[PDB]
Amino acid sequence: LFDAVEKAHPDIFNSLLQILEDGRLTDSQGRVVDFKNTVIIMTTNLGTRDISKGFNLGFAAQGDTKSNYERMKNKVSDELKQHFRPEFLNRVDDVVVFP
Amino acid sequence: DPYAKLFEERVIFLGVQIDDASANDVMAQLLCLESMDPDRDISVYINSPGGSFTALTAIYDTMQYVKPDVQTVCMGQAAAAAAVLLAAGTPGKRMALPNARVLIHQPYSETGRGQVSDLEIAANEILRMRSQLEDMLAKHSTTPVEKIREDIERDKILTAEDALSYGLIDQVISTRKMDNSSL
Amino acid sequence: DPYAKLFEERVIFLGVQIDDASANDVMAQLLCLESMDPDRDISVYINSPGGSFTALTAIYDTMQYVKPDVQTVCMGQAAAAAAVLLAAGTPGKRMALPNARVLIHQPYSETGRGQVSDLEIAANEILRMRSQLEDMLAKHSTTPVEKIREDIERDKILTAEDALSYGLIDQVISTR
Amino acid sequence: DPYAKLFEERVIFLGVQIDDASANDVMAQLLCLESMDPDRDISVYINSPGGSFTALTAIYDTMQYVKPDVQTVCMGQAAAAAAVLLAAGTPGKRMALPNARVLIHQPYSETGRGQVSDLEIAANEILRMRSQLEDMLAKHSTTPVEKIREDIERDKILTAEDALSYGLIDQVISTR
Amino acid sequence: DPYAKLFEERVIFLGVQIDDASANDVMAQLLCLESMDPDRDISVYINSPGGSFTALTAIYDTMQYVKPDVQTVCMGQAAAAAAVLLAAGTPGKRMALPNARVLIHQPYSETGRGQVSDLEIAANEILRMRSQLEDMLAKHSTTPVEKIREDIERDKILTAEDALSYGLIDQVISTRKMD
Amino acid sequence: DPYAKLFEERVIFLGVQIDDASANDVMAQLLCLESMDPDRDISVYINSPGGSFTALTAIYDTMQYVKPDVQTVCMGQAAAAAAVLLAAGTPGKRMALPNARVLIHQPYSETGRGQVSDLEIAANEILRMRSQLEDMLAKHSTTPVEKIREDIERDKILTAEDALSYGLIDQVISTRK
Amino acid sequence: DPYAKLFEERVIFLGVQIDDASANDVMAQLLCLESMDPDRDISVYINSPGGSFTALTAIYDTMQYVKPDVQTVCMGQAAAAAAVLLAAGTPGKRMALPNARVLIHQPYSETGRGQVSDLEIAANEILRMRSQLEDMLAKHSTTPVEKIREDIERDKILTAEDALSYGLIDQVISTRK
Amino acid sequence: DPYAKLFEERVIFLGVQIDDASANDVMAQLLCLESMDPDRDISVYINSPGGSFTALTAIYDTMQYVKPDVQTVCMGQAAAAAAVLLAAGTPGKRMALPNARVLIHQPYSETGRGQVSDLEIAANEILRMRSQLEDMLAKHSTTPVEKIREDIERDKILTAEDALSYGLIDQVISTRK
Repeated sequence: LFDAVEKAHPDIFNSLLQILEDGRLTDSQGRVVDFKNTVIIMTTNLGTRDISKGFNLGFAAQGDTKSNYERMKNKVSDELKQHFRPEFLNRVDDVVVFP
Repeated sequence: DPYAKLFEERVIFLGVQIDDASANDVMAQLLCLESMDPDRDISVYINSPGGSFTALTAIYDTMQYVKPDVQTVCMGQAAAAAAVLLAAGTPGKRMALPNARVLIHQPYSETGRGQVSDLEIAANEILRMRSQLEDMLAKHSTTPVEKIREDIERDKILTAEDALSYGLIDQVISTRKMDNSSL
Repeated sequence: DPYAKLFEERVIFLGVQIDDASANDVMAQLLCLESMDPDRDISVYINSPGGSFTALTAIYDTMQYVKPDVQTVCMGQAAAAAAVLLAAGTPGKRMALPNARVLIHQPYSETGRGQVSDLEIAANEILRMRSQLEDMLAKHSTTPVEKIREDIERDKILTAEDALSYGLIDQVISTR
Repeated sequence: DPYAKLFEERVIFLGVQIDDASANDVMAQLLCLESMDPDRDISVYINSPGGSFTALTAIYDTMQYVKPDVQTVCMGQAAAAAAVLLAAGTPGKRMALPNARVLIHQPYSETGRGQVSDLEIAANEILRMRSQLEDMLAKHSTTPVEKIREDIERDKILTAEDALSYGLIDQVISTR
Repeated sequence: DPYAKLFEERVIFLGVQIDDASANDVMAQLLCLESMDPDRDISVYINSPGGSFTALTAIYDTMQYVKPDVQTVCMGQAAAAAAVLLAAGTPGKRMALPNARVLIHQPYSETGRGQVSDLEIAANEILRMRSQLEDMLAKHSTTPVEKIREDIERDKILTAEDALSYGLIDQVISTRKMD
Repeated sequence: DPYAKLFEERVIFLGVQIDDASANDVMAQLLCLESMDPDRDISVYINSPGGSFTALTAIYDTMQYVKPDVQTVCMGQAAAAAAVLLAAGTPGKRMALPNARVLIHQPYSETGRGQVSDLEIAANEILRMRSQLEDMLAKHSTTPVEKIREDIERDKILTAEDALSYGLIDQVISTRK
Repeated sequence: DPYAKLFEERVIFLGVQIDDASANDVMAQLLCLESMDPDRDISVYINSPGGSFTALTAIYDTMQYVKPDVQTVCMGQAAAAAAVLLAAGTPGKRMALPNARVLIHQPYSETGRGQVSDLEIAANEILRMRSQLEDMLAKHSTTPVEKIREDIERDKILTAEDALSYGLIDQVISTRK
Repeated sequence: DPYAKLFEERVIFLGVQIDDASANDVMAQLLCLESMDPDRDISVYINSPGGSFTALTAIYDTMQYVKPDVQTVCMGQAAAAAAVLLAAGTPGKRMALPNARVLIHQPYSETGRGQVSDLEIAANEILRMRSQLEDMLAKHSTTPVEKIREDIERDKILTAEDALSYGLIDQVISTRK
């Protein structure tokens, strides 16, 4: 488990690429450690800054009939794509949003 | 600076008459906003008493060209060329305040002294410009072109609901409404 | 500068005649203040000698649109167009200084030379704006519309107590 | 700039003519000064040759509204409305430099061309303004209202000692 | 500030009258853009009503001198010298908005009072200027110079597709979504 | 900005004609400098022609009102109200450059159109202003009052040595060497 | 801004008429560039329509005084004084764009009303100024002085190749390929 | 900006008409430079066409008062009062460019409406000012005062070599080898 991944420098996860796609990691002594039988979880709070909001800034007519879950989904997706490089998000199997 | 914050919330605010400088600023802002995020909408607020035709054409083409949808809001008035810009927004996303008025009329022009050939060329140009204005108003509305022909002969003033019935706008703002709020 | 301090306290200050630029600034400020906090009230201070009409309508619509309550304080004077704004505050929160006046009268315009049809259209437009103005004044006041029509025929100047009795003012403040 | 540091001290300076902009600046400064500290006094230096009446009323009301005592010091001159502002300070604090003058006279104004009814309304308004000025000068001084009425009929120039005997100021300072 | 931001991706507005200050600013920007990277294109956007001729020639020479390709886009109107500047872009990279217009006409001139010799010298200079304009327009288009001479006698106004068939531009762009 | 440094040390520089705005600026600068230190010496440099009398009185009272001493330096010229400002410095440290000149004359006024009573009141005000200017010049000089009456009738031009003999200045400074 | 970037590369624009302020800015820039580096070339770009004679003199003298070589480039036009400035570059380093023009003519002047002696003095000064200008033109070109005297009687307009054949410039630059 | 860099190198640059504001700026800059370093020289560059006489006297007194030596450099032109500033530098440190020019002539004045007496005092003052200017020119040059009086009757124009022979400057700049 990697807890609060957004709190770290956006380069540590560069070391997870070989973990996610190849399932291995080599330490500084040259030994290859096998990651093929583990479960990787990464927790984050990205894209959850507008939950305590009722409207946007400008003029509006109807009021965004979509529920909070869909807005959270879209914001999370956008923030994840903005914060992580595409090759890293291409290796993550599942992205789950918590309502 | 409130205008800055309006800009980070993807609002381009048009509060002055339509000339070359205003057209350049609005078009540059549109290009920047499209480059930042080619999927989120861009809001244009109109409070201008018309302006020149070439700047109107440039702004109209830039609005039609950019990938994101454009939401036009009429605040105050849209007198001569601003009516076309208000009607040039994304269909279903053009709206006006309750106590707002939209004006339409044929273009007014004047030329300096010259020989008859120059005046004839200028008159042909002005006729072409008026025909292009008629086509722009006919495409982005509901009424047929002949009704536009007869309407824009003199000044035509429309209220918010009158403009909505005319087809230039789609909705009339009433008051602030909150979001769905359902978890 | 003091104006920044007042704006940080959700106070929008209007001390110049109402034209397109001032109306745009006021609308932008109101939208920003509503977005910042949709619960606290917004204060508008009126010290202007009137102005145009389309800017009046834009400011009025923006004031009615925003969620927070708007408290309008008459200070120095509020003549002609600005008077409507003074009556456009949230009911029960319209205030005026003791030595302040409110002036109301029908619109005055000026059109250039033109054919008779154009002038007829302009006359219809100005009559429509006057009817809209009298309706707006009737909505936000206890005075019936007919007496408003009679009164705004010429210039009418009201003191703080006269405005309070007329309806455009909810209370008069003297000292903290 | 010296003005910023003088404001940081707690001194408002009013050496410019009284119009809407200057009155707005003075009211904003007074509100900010009261907000920062509601106990210490505010010093106002007056060197202005009068101005508009509405701005005078606005500044006077703002001065009377604030909790902190307002000490008004006259240097150079204080004419027309500036005299009212100088005499409008809290009692016991109004003071003036040795060879300064205070000039008082009835309001002067003009109106554009119009029908007789509009002129009558304007004349009634100007008479009301002069009466209000009379009451403001009367309650904030010692001489009875009748003598002031007979006195501001023409221009009246008072030296520091003349003003002190008149009751507009309280004590003449040579050096602090 | 939008203008600096477009300048970051090598985009230049020419949206004011063509005079000495505007020409100097344009060539300074062009030289800076060439120095930053000599093999990436430079975009020039034209929304001007015209201007002087010396500034026109200076801008044209600066455009021709720089190594990278110059892509000219007509947005609103491009009249007189602006038409030449629009036609002076790299071939195949000259564009115009759908409702844009291009106006071409012979140079206009006015001189103060003077003796006949000075007037004759000035008239010869003006005729040379017109001949240079004709050559510049003939070089960067697919029209014979005789038709250029006949056309620029009076104000010739062309729309987007008329300019495309006339040879001044290479493409008319409608929308981004339609490529 | 040299003026920034000059004000930073102690120096107030007065090189423009005396009107309401300039007088307000000078008053604000004097009050600020007094706020910095109520025991140092402030320097005022005069290179200006005359100006409005009310501003003259305001600046005179402002200099006479603070504790810190005021050192007046004349340079180029100091005419009309500027001459009074020069003579209003604290005794012993009012000085002028060698080629400077001081011009003194009675006030010049122009009232607007009005009825006879208004003109009479304005004339009384102008006369008392002239008497007050006379008293100010007599107080800060070694010359008797009647000689000043005779002198200020028309334009009176004094050199540095002539001003020193008149009593308006205490020292004529030549060089730092 | 681009202008600062070109200044960092030792490039100076002269795109307005030659007056006191323009000459002062140009010579200040030249002195600063010399002090920054005394053996790197300084580039001067000329797009001016002319100007005053004294400012031309000051700029020309400052150009001739500085140690580094100065390379002049005529871009749009160079009329009257600008032509002299263009010809005053370091020999072999004077350039012009292909579609550029250079205009040369004798000085023009006007004098206010005055007595005959003053007008005679002014006429002598104007003749001296013209002689100095034609001497400057003859020194920096491959043309005999009498030919210049005959040519500058009226306005003379030269293309880039004409200026090259006249000796005012050295190369015409077409493209960087 | 180049002007700030020049000021950092103790160069005061004067290329504007001599009036009250320009004189005040020059005086403030001189005082600041003298305060920063009372030993190094200060350079004054002159490109002005003249101006008022009061500002002339103020600047001359200040530039004589400061303890550092002042080096005057003429360029382009130095007319009327400016010429005095060119001749008022410390001896052996006054120089001009090869093609610069100098104007010398008696002061020109204009008086408005006035009674005969006031005009009499005004004419006396103007004559005194002209005599003072003559004495200032005589003191700082190598020419007897009678010759200067005869010369400044009308406009006199001096080239760099003529100024060198006249005594207004000490040497003529040629180039930096």
